[PDB]
Amino acid sequence: IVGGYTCGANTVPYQVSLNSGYHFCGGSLINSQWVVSAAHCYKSGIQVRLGEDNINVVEGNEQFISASKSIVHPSYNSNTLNNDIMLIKLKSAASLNSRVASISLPTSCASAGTQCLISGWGNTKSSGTSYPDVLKCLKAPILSDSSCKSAYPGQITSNMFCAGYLEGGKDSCQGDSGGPVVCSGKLQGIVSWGSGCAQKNKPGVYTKVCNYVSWIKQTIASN
Ligand SMILES: COc1ccc(C(=N)N)cc1
Ligand SMILES: [Ca+2]
Repeated sequence: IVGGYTCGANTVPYQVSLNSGYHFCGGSLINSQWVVSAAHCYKSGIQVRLGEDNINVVEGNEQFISASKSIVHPSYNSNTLNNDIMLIKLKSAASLNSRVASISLPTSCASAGTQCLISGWGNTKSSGTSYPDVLKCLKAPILSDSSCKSAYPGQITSNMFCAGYLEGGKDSCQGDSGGPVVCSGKLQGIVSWGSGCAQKNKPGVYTKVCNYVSWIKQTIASN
């Protein structure tokens, strides 16, 4: 997260860290046994870390639970990042409390102008590299499809939306991948891609979760 703020410990209780020996992606807890992330975060040997603030220090609210199964969206295209969404089933259900809690799936797609909360442990610099140990937050609006398409000609599908600031300075970044965009207490987006980080006229692009709710619900019901 570039140009964000320190969320505060366990203020974003649905945020997960995907760990393969190190943090490599975020995710969202959507019920006690399932995490939603980006398909570009796929790998084998994932440990889901819930209840994190400082990902380098055991602070006492963590749950570390191995993945039993990963399901990449059947139509994920790694070239275009269309359908950049993946489900991860936990080996055992998380213990839900005020600091580890699921986020609701949307019943409706959020409109342009809606203010959302983006969070993650990704890079905090637009030039060079500085990875924070504590969770960062950014409030950002959803941009119009026309501003999103104008920023990324020929690259925005109906399964993507832009959020952030055309002026730059404030964006998600590498390491925020797979993390949540929460609007009005519902998961509306997944950190997917962008051209650099926090660049002028190059907002963040997010998987449009509201297009995937039937796939998510049907998948969870049968797995
Ligand atoms: C490789 O991951 C990302 C994720 C987000 C962004 C961005 N929001 N600019 C860029 C690269
Ligand atoms: Ca920790």
